[PDB]
Amino acid sequence: DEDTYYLQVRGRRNFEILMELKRSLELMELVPQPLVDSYDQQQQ
Amino acid sequence: TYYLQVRGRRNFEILMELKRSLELMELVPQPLVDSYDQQQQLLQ
Amino acid sequence: DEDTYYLQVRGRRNFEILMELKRSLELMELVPQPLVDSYDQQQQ
Amino acid sequence: TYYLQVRGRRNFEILMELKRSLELMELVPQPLVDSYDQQQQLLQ
Repeated sequence: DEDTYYLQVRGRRNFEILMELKRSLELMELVPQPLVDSYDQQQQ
Repeated sequence: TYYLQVRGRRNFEILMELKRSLELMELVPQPLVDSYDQQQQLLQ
Repeated sequence: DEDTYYLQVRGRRNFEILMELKRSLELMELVPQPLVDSYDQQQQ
Repeated sequence: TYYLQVRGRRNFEILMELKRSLELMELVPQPLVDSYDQQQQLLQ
C-alpha cells in the first residue's frame, strides 16, 4: 500500500459508500501485526 | 461526480470493482430490480 | 455467479454496508450485455 | 452478528475483503484513527 490512485464516481450516496470503505481499507494497514494475526487465526 | 484518492493497488482495485457495480446497477432494467428486491423482501 | 456463499458480520452498520454492496454486485449480472460493453468501453 | 448470502465466488471474495477491513478497523489504536481522520479533514 504505497502508491496512490484517483477514482471518480457518479452519485453522492455512491461517493459516501466508497469513502466509508476507503477509510476502512486504509486504516486496516495500521492494525498492529499481533492483532491482525489473531483476528485472521480466529476467522478459521 | 466526485473524486477520491486511495493508497494501495489492491485497495484501488477493490474500490473500482465496487464503483463499477454501483454504476452498472443504474443500467439494470427496472422491472428486474423490482423483482430482485421483491424476492429479497420475501426472504428477509 | 452460480454458487451461493454465507457471510457473517459484526455490526449493524457493517451489515447494512455489505447488504448495499451485495445488492449492487448481484444486480450487475442482470445488465444486458450491450449496456455493459458500452459502459466498459467508455471507462477507458 | 448478522448473516447474509451472496451468489458468485468473486462477489463473495470482495465482500469478505470488505468485512475483514470493517472488522479490523475496530482494532486500530484509536489515536491512529484520530490522526487519520484529522489529516482527512485537513484535506477535504
